Amino acid sequence: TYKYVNLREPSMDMKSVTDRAAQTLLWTELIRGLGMTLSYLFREPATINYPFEKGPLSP
Amino acid sequence: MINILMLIIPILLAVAFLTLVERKVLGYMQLRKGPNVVGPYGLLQPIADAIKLFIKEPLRPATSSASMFILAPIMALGLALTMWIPLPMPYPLINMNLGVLFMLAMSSLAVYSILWSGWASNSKYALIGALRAVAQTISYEVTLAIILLSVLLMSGSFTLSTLITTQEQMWLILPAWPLAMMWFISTLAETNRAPFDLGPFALFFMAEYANIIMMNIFTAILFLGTSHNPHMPELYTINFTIKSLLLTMSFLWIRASYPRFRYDQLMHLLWKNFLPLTLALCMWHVSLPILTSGIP
Amino acid sequence: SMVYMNIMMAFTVSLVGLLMYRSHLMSSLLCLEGMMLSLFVMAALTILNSHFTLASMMPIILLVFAACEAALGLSLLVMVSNTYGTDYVQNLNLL
Amino acid sequence: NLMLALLTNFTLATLLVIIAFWLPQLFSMKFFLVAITFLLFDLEIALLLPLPWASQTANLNTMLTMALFLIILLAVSLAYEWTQKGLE
Amino acid sequence: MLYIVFILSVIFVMGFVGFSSKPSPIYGGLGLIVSGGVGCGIVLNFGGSFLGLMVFLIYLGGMMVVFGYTTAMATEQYPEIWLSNKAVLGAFVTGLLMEFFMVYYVLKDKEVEVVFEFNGLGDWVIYDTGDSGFFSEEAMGIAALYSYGTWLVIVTGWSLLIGVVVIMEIT
Amino acid sequence: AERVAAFLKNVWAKEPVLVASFAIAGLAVILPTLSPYTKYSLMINXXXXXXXXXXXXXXXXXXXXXXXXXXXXXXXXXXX
Amino acid sequence: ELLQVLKRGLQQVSGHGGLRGYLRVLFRANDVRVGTLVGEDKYGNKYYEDNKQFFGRHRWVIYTTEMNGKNTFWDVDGSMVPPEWHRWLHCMTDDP
Amino acid sequence: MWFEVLPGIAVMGVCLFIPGMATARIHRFSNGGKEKRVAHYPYQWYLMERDRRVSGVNRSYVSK
Amino acid sequence: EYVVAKLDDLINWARRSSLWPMTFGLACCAVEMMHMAAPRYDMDRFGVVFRASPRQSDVMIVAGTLTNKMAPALRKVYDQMPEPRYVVSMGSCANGGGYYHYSYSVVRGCDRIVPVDIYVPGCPPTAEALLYGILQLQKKIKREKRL
Amino acid sequence: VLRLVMELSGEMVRKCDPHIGLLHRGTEKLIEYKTYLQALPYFDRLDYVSMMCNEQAYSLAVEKLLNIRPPPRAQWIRVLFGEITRLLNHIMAVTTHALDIGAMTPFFWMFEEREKMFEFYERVSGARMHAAYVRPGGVHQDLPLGLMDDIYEFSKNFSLRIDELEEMLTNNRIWRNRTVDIGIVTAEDALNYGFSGVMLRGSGIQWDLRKTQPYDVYDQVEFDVPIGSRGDCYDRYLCRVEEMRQSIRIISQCLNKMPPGEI
Ligand SMILES: NC(=O)c1ccc[n+]([C@@H]2O[C@H](COP(=O)([O-])OP(=O)(O)OC[C@H]3O[C@@H](n4cnc5c(N)ncnc54)[C@H](OP(=O)(O)O)[C@@H]3O)[C@@H](O)[C@H]2O)c1
Ligand code: SF4
Repeated sequence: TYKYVNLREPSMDMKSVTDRAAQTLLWTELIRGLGMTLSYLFREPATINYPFEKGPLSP
Repeated sequence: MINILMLIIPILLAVAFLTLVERKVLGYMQLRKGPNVVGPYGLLQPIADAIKLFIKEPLRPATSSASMFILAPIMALGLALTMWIPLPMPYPLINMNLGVLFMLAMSSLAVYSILWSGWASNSKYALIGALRAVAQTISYEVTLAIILLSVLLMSGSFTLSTLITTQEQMWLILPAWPLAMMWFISTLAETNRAPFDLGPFALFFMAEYANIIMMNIFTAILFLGTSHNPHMPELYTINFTIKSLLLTMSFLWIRASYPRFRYDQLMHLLWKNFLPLTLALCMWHVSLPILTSGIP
Repeated sequence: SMVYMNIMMAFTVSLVGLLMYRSHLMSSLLCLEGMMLSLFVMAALTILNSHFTLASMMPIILLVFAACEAALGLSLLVMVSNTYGTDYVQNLNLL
Repeated sequence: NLMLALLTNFTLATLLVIIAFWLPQLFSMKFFLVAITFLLFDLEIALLLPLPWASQTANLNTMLTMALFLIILLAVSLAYEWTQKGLE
Repeated sequence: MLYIVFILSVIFVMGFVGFSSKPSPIYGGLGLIVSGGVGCGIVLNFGGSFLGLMVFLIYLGGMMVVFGYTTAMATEQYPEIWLSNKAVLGAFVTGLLMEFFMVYYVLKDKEVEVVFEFNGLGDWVIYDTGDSGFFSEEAMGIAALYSYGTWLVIVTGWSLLIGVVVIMEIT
Repeated sequence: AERVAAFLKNVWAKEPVLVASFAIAGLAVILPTLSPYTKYSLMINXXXXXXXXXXXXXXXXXXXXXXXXXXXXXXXXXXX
Repeated sequence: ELLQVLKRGLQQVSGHGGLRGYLRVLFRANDVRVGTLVGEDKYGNKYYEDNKQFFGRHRWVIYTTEMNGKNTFWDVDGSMVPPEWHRWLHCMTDDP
Repeated sequence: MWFEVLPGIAVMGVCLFIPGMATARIHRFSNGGKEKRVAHYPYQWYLMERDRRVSGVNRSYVSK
Repeated sequence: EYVVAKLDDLINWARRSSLWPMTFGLACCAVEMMHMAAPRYDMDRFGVVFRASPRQSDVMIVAGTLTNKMAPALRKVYDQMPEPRYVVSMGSCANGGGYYHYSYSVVRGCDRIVPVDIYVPGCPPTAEALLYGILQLQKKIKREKRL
Repeated sequence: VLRLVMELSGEMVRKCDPHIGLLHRGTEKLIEYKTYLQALPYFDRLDYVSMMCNEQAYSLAVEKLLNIRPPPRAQWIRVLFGEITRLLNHIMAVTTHALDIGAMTPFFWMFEEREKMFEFYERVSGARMHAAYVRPGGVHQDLPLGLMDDIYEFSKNFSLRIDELEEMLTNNRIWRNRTVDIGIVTAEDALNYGFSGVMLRGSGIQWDLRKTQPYDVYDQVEFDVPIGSRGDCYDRYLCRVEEMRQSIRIISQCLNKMPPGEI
């Protein structure tokens, strides 16, 4: 039922422009991209050791 | 003189054991597990790869152009190991008159390793693909020269031993705050796969992985150090190994997380985005020791 | 006296190497690099032995102007390979 | 000795090549402008090399006017590069 | 063994033998690596570490690297073997006999030459300097300076402005 | 404002790294002339003797004494 | 918190043998972990499972040393497990 | 878990730890004071030159 | 002698530890091939890496259907492979043509072009059954290289 | 896999002719000698990913010939599994696209989730992937009692799993530099080309198939169709991620509405 994708330029003046300009002068979104991968490292790996553990199956 | 042999064989082991850490850290970053079937925790695989790739694995020649193909690994492995010589690990192996000049030159001479390998194959598609990879290495050495010349301009001469004395209580990360971000990206130059990717295959990347450790230690001196302490060399070395390896994990982080930049846009990162920023900082770092007294 | 008998000899050998040709125009520009390299060493020895201190900057300036010619002349070589197929001394039109 | 440090690295590098070979038994003119810009910038960096080396003794009022001037023309060259550079 | 500069000077000319001879631009390109790298050592032996490493940074870290591009742009793929090439080996054999035959006469110190200057011993007078200075000395401790030579900085800047603009107008 | 307010916020929106290239390099030129702190750096730079000192033969001369601590000569004592 | 996790690792080594027990499990199997044992199998297979651990936790079906005449001590695959794989290893809940 | 990853770091805490210790411990054998001096500028070289002239003719670093 | 026989075990163990594959896509099988990378059935737990490296690679895994158009394409790749090489036919198409056996355009199961060492039988070759493309291959390396 | 003959004028591509059909298995002539029930698993093996989105198009086409409406419950299985394929198809549409570019992490992040997704296929049908399940007679076999609780439990955990991609790939400076402005096609020429999938739907044209022509119990299930602004790859990417977000709502409404009866 008609969703949209584009935001059509959210920046207007001073406060909404400089923070969008901040993620190009310095990075921040790279640190935000680092954050999701950091939490992904600390959670336990879901691995099955084949000759000893076996994958789930059906009847 | 046993020290040179104590900076080749355990150094090549660090390159060999890198392949495990690259597979295990990136592994845990991808929810899979590292090597385990090989040894106790896969620790017996770096020697297992050495027996596999060298002894029984042969080379089918594409053309073998007499002098080349055998000359390119000498420029690869040889120049990567000579970089270890002037490094200020407590008391360096024959301390240079100018440290960083030898560091910047042998890294810029390491460009030939990928150049001569481009000449090694007769096919035109290989050399055009090779020159594209040279273009990445050639461009980021301009920024590598600029950032170095602005860091040294703050404190110290070209000697690497004086770079320890300036970081007695304060790291060079904080005064060179935009340069700390800048140098970290510019180190990804010698085919690091994180920004963009292009004798036998085995020993060729043994030099490329060695350059990654080389830049990791070079960051750990120019930006890190904490103290020196001439009384105990042990307290510095334990502290240095933690600082260097924390930056080694970060090169395994950028490769894991981020896709290729598009070659053209990677060349648009330089000249258009990086070079206007670094030269403005280079202008700024000229004025700083003149504005406030500090010319050692 | 001792060293100058070799580096002057290397200059005269490169002087022959420039004017002698085997159709390749790339090799002449490569020898122009060697000519400036031989001039670099010959200037370095004269300034470093007789402690000038002021004249030490001069071969550094000479090194800059070495690369000025060995790039702008090299760019013209590319223009020959744009108009013609491959760079050759034999491939000419001027009378 | 520096030659003792160099030769030992190169001889063991060539020794690995001996193991690598003997032991087993069974176009585009646009990229040229990159090399041109690189070489021309190297010399400006080479002129800007003695900055943390000559500033220790020499007068600062004479140097600062000249030191920035080299970086200015290094950016002015890039200002000419911005107007139609290339697709690459 | 006793000589330092004289042994390296022979290898320096040996590189230039491959320039008088024309063994294809690829093998001739290898000459600038051999003679250039040894050419640093000749400068380094008398002193001045900065000026010796300038060849490493510019000639070996730029000049021949850019010359590596143009070899791929024109006259590329395969270099022809110099053993098969006519007169190229003839220029190589005559080139070495102008140097190697001379070295035999340099033995027993003094030698006759085309110029009036003689060879000499080149072992005790090889350095040609005693103590001279002390701190920040050796002539190239303070080598390059923006002070005094203010005029030379401007004109170098002018030519490097020309280089970027002109090559853009050519291509 | 015609271009002071207009052609500044547009530069923040369209390539804000170009703002840093003119501002930081601009402050590198203007600030050294304005600050009254550059005079101290020139004083110690001339005071630091790299070469050996030379003694002059005095015949009725002022502001010169023996090598021991005495109220004579320059001898910079700017902030200890 | 860190002392409690270290004590759990030391108790795990003490559970399955000891100095010779845990070292034999680390070399033959991928990972060593302690749990409740089922035991009963033709040609002495351990099949020590029942633990909660993680996802799909019918863990550790340790292969018997020489099942028929292969001497499976250093090298062993999924060739073992006689008619019990459908319950104790994969699909069903109850022990065979 | 980290009983697998950290042994990969601990092995690097030996091999990469060697060059720092090997360069430091070697001065015990080369010198009777665990120190080697670097010239940098001709003044410090002349001090090393007269140190070989005094007492110990062959040795560079010696007391008195 | 006994010393030579134990040395030949070490050469065999070098391949038994690590196998670097050039996995051919061109199949519905290719998704199940990508399920080796999937953490649940981990394969980087072995000495196997998804870096591929076409010229360097040892064990090319031919996954699924081979048409007459791709028939000369796969053969020239196999010739460029280093001498210690193995071929794993993954899926019923790669074995003898599961479907499309009686079709005009499909080659009847890899062996007519390139010799196969280990056959993986299943259409969707389950990541359970696909770990016999590694472990059974590693088990099969005895070779008995005497002289 | 693909030939792709490139004509490079200098650096930019001028004439890109994809010399495709390198996998012509010959499904066209081979089905002619098979019956309708016999030719069913061929259309599973048409695409690599779709299993219940495939066969769905075939079984309904046989139903249109036979004039037979499938039972009410079977249609609700057809949507529940039809949308779980729509979830499965857009995993590969993002991950292998990221794998072709050079992104290492987001491929593995979804493939553990994807291996948990095939557990639903395994418990409902004997095969891992290609399941002969959607048949001309509606649905072959009923859902087991264990699965219906596990579908909700997965969708509860999928909420954060889809949020992983938008906190990683969409906000990147690299992606907004790369994927933005490649082949901007919004024109009425795209109608003449007739992509219909994500090209027309993800740029300009509002038209889709799910809303206009109902196939198996639609209009009852709520939908949000994402439509972009420009014809670039990035707008075509974001609409697919928004399709992935607006698919759990269909799954949850399928969980709420299950009429008990014949299969
Ligand atoms: N063009 C010619 O060279 C030429 C000319 C005139 C006549 N011929 C005749 O034609 C034949 C051509 O064969 P070829 O020379 O091409 O063969 P070949 O390349 O020398 O290969 C011989 C193979 O046979 C096996 N073999 C040979 N003798 C064996 C033994 N006593 N026990 C076990 N295995 C043995 C070897 O396997 P293992 O390594 O496992 O033992 C080896 O792989 C020859 O027999 C020759 O008499 C040839
Ligand atoms: S064996 Fe099955 S899954 Fe594999 S390519 Fe053939 S039809 Fe597709």
